[PDB]
Amino acid sequence: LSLTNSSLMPTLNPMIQQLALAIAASWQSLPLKPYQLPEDLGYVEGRLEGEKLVIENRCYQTPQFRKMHLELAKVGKGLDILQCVMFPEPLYGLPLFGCDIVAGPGGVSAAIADLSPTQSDRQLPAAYQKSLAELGQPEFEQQRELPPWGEIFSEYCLFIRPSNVTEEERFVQRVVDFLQIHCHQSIVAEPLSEAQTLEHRQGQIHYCQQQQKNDKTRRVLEKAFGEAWAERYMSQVLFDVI
Ligand SMILES: C=CC1=C(C)/C(=C/c2[nH]c(/C=C3N=C(/C=C4\NC(=O)C(C)=C4C=C)C(C)=C\3CCC(=O)O)c(CCC(=O)O)c2C)NC1=O
Repeated sequence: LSLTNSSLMPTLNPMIQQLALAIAASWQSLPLKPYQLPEDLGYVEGRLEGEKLVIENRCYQTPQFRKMHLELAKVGKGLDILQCVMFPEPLYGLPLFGCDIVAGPGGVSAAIADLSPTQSDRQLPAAYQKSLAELGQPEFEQQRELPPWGEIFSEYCLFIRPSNVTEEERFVQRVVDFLQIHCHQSIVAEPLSEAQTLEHRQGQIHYCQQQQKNDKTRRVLEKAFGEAWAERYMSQVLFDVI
């Protein structure tokens, strides 16, 4: 988690670097243990007929979070990516923290962050609704509309092209705020009933199945590794259906 031994970090877009540091800082004092990905994956690289894709995978778990996954990636010299999902243990009924950042030489093209629901009513728990409302509406100049599979995201989801450094920093601060809320709620959550645990598990499964519809990720993986590898990666490493 120190990221001090990351080979990608020094070379990534500055907003991605700050967000990776913020996520690692939020996690570093939790009761973590490593989470072994399929084939105990860590670093991976591949190329076919075009650019090389390199990915650093870090993955942890705690009693409240089944899987805490931070990926950093680069395609060639032209494209940097940060992905993070905290998959909740359904027993505690927490939402799914996620973010995705994509940047080119011209700057960040896409910045997405959310606390996504797992309840059948598609609502965040009441305490999250209350704390999120208290943050107020952030202003961003270049909003982007989610694709249809993005129905899984909450009404608090951010999806923008940052317009300037002020917006990059506002976005990172909102992600910090989401993580502060989420980590706090993880302390004040208890084991749920078996029926409720089941309901939350179903919400998480749905989230993973919808994330697998994102062809933006799939094409990048396929161009470097091919169709079969990408399908394994997306279904077994990124968005495993529990
Ligand atoms: C190896 C990993 C990985 C790759 C290759 C990847 C690529 C990637 N994700 C993107 C978009 C996106 N990414 C997401 C969201 C997410 N995506 C997620 O993995 C998570 C957890 C969320 C949300 C919490 C959304 C909503 C888009 C826009 C999709 C679209 O425009 O169709 C884009 C398009 C950027 C743009 O339109 O400006 C690329 C190239 N993202 C990655 O994470």
